[PDB]
Amino acid sequence: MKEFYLTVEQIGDSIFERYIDSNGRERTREVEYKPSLFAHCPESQATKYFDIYGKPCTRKLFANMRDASQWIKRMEDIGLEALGMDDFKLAYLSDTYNYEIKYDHTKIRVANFDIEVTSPDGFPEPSQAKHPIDAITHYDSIDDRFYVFDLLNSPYGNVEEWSIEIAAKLQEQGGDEVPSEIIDKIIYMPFDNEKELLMEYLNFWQQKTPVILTGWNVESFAIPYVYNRIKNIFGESTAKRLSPHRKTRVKVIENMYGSREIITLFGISVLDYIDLYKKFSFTNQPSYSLDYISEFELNVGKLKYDGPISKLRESNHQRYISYNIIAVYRVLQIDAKRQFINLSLDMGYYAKIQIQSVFSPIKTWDAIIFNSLKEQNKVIPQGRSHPVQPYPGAFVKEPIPNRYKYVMSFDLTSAYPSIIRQVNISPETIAGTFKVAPLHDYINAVAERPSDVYSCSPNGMMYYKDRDGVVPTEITKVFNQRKEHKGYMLAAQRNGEIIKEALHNPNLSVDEPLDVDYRFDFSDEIKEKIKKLSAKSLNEMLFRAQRTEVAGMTAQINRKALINGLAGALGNVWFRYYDLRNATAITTFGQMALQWIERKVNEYLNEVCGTEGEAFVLYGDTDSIYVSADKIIDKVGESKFRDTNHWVDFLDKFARERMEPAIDRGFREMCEYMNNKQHLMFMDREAIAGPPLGSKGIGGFWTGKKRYALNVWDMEGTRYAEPKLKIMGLETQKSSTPKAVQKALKECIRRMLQEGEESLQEYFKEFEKEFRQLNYISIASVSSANNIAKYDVGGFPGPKCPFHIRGILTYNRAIKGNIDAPQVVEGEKVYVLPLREGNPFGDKCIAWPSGTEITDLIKDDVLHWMDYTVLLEKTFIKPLEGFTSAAKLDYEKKASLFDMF
DNA sequence: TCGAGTAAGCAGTCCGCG
DNA sequence: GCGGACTGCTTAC
Ligand SMILES: O=c1ccn([C@H]2C[C@H](O)[C@@H](COP(=O)(O)CP(=O)(O)OP(=O)(O)O)O2)c(=O)[nH]1
Ligand SMILES: [Mg+2]
Ligand SMILES: [Mg+2]
Ligand SMILES: [Mg+2]
Ligand SMILES: [Mg+2]
Ligand SMILES: [Mg+2]
Repeated sequence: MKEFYLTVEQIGDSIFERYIDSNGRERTREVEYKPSLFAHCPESQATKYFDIYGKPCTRKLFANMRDASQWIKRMEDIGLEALGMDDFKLAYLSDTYNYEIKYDHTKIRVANFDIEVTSPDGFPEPSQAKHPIDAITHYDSIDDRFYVFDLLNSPYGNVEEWSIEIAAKLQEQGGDEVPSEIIDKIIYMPFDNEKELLMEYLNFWQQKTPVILTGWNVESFAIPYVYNRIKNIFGESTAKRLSPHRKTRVKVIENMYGSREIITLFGISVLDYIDLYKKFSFTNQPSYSLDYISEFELNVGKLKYDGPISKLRESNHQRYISYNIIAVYRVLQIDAKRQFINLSLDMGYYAKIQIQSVFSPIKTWDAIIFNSLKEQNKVIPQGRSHPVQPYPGAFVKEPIPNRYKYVMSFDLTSAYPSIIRQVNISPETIAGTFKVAPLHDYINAVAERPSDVYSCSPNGMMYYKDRDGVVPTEITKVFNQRKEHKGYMLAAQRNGEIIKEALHNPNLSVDEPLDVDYRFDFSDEIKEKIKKLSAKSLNEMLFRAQRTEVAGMTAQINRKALINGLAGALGNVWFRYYDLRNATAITTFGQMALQWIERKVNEYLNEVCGTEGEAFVLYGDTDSIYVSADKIIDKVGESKFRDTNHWVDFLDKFARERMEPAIDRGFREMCEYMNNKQHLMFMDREAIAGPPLGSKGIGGFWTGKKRYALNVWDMEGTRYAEPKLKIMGLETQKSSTPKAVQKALKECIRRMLQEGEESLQEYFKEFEKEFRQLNYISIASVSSANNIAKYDVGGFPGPKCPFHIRGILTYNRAIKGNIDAPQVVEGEKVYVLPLREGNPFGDKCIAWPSGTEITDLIKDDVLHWMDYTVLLEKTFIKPLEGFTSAAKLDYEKKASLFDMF
């Protein structure tokens, strides 16, 4: 096989690299890498190296990496640009792996671990590590085994060995229900003291050194805990055995208000799964505890135990160890579904970076562009300092608040990367400027044509047309990867709907799910077999289709996030290619494009309908338009349609055959107007929305910008078995809204859009009557909690104290002097409840850590003093009032002259 | 919340508004 | 009571 790196580090004048060799074996080497950097030279000086602008450069070969760094400093002292890749390990990878890396994941050691630490005096601080580590479960991907290190003797209790037989048993048998598929994969090691446990763990770590290290909060908790505990017990040199090069650094992570410490293990790539999840999942969760996330992702029940975790080991060591094992497996189960590790490896190897650098689009793109330029013997510019400056972004159209019955939407494929490619926006393609007219003049095509030579953006910028910039070239490559994976995702989605249809009429038989590839549209043969399958088999197929869809989503959305990150990176001062001319060229062209196509679609629809000056486009945001199709529907008349699917087909056909050619003609004219390199403004039909045929549903509504709901029947080629609500921005979509309230508001919306006013009034009346029975957690608001100290004046709210911070302070007084009570963590999330006047807590609300039951110290007092009235008005009624007045509807029945009967 | 960007919505505090 | 100035939080894109 072709070789590939595992990890790379610079340590002084040496590169330390772990890698897989041509025979598929892991090796390590130390290389005295001689880096090169560059300086501009005279024209007369013969060279093959040129900066991105075509100015000649001489290569400076250094005796070592420290000489190279020192040279960069002196060039600053002199006042001269020092060109080239200043991160030497990135240049090393480029030289050493001068080809597209093809990696084999089966050779990469991926370690997933979790530790347990009993603590009677509060949260065990990883920087202190004053309490014994009493359990470690460490899954190794190469062995496919869970290694369990169990501490039997501790100052906090001596315990008996853990029993695998009881672990496997049902909870209804007094067992722990450790999943049977991992039982044979557990290698259990009890220890009589902590020192033996830790020395054996380090010997194990030496034999099976992680390349990729993950788990849940491993970077902020487990890794610093283990390191500092070992350091405390044995000293530094032993703790540094966690690094294969025996080098570690304490790293300070600084935020807006405060800072924390982590431990960098040189030669390991730590990818904390909580952080992978936050970056790649595109959710915002009320809580990030593993139980919460696991439940959300897998629909697995919460790990039940009695008492606090701090007394769990001594009261039920059996369950304690089982739950530590299950904790490790849950992260693996999430990964099987989300595939964020696979993603990270793909992106990391593509860019040629340390895999942990995937968290940084700036680092990722710097590497990609460096490698691309290096191939043409071009030399990257030095990074420079820039003051942060605000700059303009997208246009969002102000919608008229209303119900909207029939709606069709259109959206530009990868808007910003497409603009980059079309305009040829790049650091080295800047050709000059032209005199700018007001944006509205370009939108209405009355402004003077910017250029007859160069490709233009309405911000005043001009770009070369003879050759693609490096930014268009490289953004294109990742876009095509994105496009491929989106294809698989959509095919999996469409296949899902086929399965859902067949489920309505399943066969009464015993059989098996079909062996198929859900990334491709089902053949007719497959479709026929599907109609003859059982519910059991169909549901299993649905699950597999949906997993395939998720695999596709992960791959596509995060490649889109990567290319969109490059457009944003041009407006970040730390990016090597920061330039506000280029960032604003993108965003200003986007504004023009949207408003241009708005005018074109309006002009076209007025023409087909025979009207004049009427607004068909009701809304748009960044790169989308929402088109009212009432008039298109009315032109044939609702009476002509057999069923809902009939008018959906008609609208689908009208968009593809009439509107999209008009849209394409409109954008081609704009392309020529701007003299752009390549026409790439492609505005695919997204949604077809309206009420069920013959119903009293309203179809959709807007309340304002970025706030709307639609009853969708078809989403870019996916025809739904059951209509799907597309709700954007409304309270049903905010993590701050109580769970039960999200659900109730969504049903209210479903009824509005599908069934009409009376149905909505029926549901509201019922919800208002029963809601006080709802579980307190389901009706608690959620908020992030920053700057708790700032608003704390002697345990009481200071001036301008936010409502949720007020709640935390109320909580803090109520649990004061309890080092056992759960503490609210600065920067994390809390549940929030209003409290009735005259409550014993002495304030109008209380807050407690999100994802958890409130401590039994105060629970039933909270339940007794909950202000359901305020809770209802604030979270449910006020938002519902917003929805209904926008939609010109009433949630409560108005009195009629009929009432006199 | 270490980690590409801007636009913009709503909750809440403080305080004017004769 | 509402709304503007403001902070805080969250979402759409
Ligand atoms: O996090 C973001 C989201 C969007 N955009 C900018 C850049 C985006 O290009 C633009 C529009 O965003 P969408 O329409 O939502 C996604 P796109 O158009 O890229 O790709 P498809 O529509 O799925 O094909 O807004 C960003 O700069 N950052
Ligand atoms: Mg645990
Ligand atoms: Mg788009
Ligand atoms: Mg699309
Ligand atoms: Mg069937
Ligand atoms: Mg969009």
